[PDB]
Amino acid sequence: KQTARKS
Amino acid sequence: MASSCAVQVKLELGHRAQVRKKPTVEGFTHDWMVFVRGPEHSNIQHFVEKVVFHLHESFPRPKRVCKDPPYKVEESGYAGFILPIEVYFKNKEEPRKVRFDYDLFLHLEGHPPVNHLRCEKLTFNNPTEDFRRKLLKA
Repeated sequence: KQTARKS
Repeated sequence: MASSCAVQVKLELGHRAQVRKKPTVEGFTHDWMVFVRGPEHSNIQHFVEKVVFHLHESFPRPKRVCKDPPYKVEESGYAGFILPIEVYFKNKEEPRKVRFDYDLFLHLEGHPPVNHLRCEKLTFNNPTEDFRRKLLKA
């Protein structure tokens, strides 16, 4: 449900 | 000097995120806006010196400083991330600031836009007279 994420 | 005083102030942190009809040239799929405000349009500038939004290192000039309201950043991007937010106070002593790790999350295309609200309470025990009067104008 969320997009991908950065870190 | 027997009397003592605890002052609470409410902060609202939040963000909106929506898929762009047309992605940007860089491939940014979302427009988003993150903010810090008082509830019910109250005026936190009485005690807030500035709000610093620390954007992901992939953003240019990632330390975004808002010395004046609205305390917000509007950007475009492709992915969510942890966004540290510091609220600095019109304070001469401790605490000079408070920090929140804000989860700037985005929803995939095909889901409703993000409209997220995060309430936080701040407590100041026996603030200085000057700070107390600033806090209580908000």
